[PDB]
Amino acid sequence: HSQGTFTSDYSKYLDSRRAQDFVQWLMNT
Repeated sequence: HSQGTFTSDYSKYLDSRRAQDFVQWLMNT
């Protein structure tokens, strides 16, 4: 029982938060 394949720079590297904070511009409130 283990996840997080070795492939790619997986492990932490995983990033994907383009929006957040900016959402207050592309669609404020």
